[PDB]
Order: sequence, then structure tokens, then C-alpha cells
Amino acid sequence: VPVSPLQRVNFYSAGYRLDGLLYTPRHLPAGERRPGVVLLVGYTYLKTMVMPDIAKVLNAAGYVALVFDYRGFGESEGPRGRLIPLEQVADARAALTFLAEQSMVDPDRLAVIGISLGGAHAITTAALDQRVRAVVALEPPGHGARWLRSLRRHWEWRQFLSRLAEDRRQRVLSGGSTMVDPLEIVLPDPESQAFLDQVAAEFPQMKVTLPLESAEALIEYVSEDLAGRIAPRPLLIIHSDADQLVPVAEAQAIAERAGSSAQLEIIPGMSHFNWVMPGSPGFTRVTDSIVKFLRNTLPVS
Repeated sequence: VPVSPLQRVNFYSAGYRLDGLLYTPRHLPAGERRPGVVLLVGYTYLKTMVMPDIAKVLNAAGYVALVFDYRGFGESEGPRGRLIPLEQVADARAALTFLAEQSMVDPDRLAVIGISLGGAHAITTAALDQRVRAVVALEPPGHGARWLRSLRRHWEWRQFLSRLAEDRRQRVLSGGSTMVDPLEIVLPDPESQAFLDQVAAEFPQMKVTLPLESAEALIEYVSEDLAGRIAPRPLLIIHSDADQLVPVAEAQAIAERAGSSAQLEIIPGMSHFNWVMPGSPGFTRVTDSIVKFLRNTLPVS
């Protein structure tokens, strides 16, 4: 049975039916198993954003790629907009189980690539799961509280923390968390706000609200504390100084904790959003860096 180059797939995570897209290289010989890559999207992003373009590059280099929506997001089941980082990591581990069961994939040659918050998930997933042979983390927050803290002036952060303590009281006493615009938690600079408005105008189905509980779980989410556990398995961290939404200091703090087997690559012309377009020079420089890392870590041969 020849495998279709593009399949809509479904698999479960904690009883929730997750929705994914499985990219297999065109005209792949029958019986041939290839390295499989799990693609992890960022904060409130849908699986159709950026990842189908990265999967196309990956398929041309001979790799099988799987992207999926986290529980509560996109086409996946789950409490709507309820973002709990360790649940997104558990979803990524269920995606590894599904991908390892595919006929065209070698279960012993699995890799994970994540963008931004998904990059922190790639690190956490590799730390807890030995099936991850290689990891790529693009623009990852190393410490949730430090990352979100840096987006506000100190007085604004203290005020946000008090709002969170009041919400913790209300959800324990009565059951529900206050639902907010995701940009009330990840407070963007005016530049990111303008791009995010453009991306939301194009993908209006990406519109969601998150419970304030998601800010508290993100504050307690420190992928830095687990980065060292990736032991001799390689990690590539791709970041830049130009990133105003996730400071490059986050990538630097992860690289110090991960050690010598990790490699930190700074790309000069690279903001949080200027490299996403497939025709852009930043897209080519990023995807070339990913493909080179995957080639000498998980060779197609």
C-alpha cells in the first residue's frame, strides 16, 4: 500500500482526539522506512501555521513530518484554549507514539522540531523521552516566569501576579478561571502586535481565549531545568538578537544548562516573524540550518 504524500491523521492524548497532518516524501519506495520528525507549534498557533512549509522542506530532504494541534486548540478535542505546557508536552509524546507506528517511519530515528513555546516543548519532550534522538528548538523560552516578566515593566508584572493570585483563589473556591485574550498573558511589543493582527486577519479561526490558569502554568514552566537531561543526544537552538517577543537571553540560558552536546545558532537577520514566509531569505537560512543538523544526526541513509 503506497503512502499518500499528505494524510489527515487522528491519535489520542489523555482521551482527547488530536488532529494532525502527516507529510511523507513523494514517490517513496515501498517498504522504505525514514526518520520521522514531530513538529511542535508555538503559543496558540494552529498546525497549519509555518509547519506545512517546514514539512515541505523536510520532505524534499527525505524526512517524514507530523504536525498536530494541541488539545483544546484547532481541530483537536479538549477544554478550549486551556493551555497547560506539560499537557502540550504529553500531546507531543502521544504524537511520537503515533509517528513510530507509521509504516514509512523508522521508530528508532525520531526527532522533534519546535517553534517558540513549541521549542521549549521540544526540549522538555526530549528530556523526558528517550525516543527523541535529536531536537531543534527555535526561539525557546527557557524560564516561563523570566520570559513573561521581561515583557512587562516591574510594576505591571506585580499587578499581573496579583491578578493571577486572585484568579487562583476564585477557581479553587468556585471552579472557573477568567478567560482572557492570549496577548494579555504574552504581552507583545507594537511590532509583534502589528504582525499578530495580520496573521489573525488571515487565520481568523486561530482566535481563542485562555484561562488565567495558563499564565500561572507558563510561569512554573522552566524548560532550562530539564535541558541538561538530553545527555549526549544533540540539541540545536536557533535564535537571534532581533527577537523582541522571546529575548535571545532565553536561548542563551538554555544553552548553558544543556551543555556541550547542544549548539546555539544565532542568525543575524531574524526577528520573531520575519523568517516565516517560505520565499524569504530568513526561511531559507533557518530551514538550511535545520536540514544540515538533521543530516549529520539522523542521516536518511
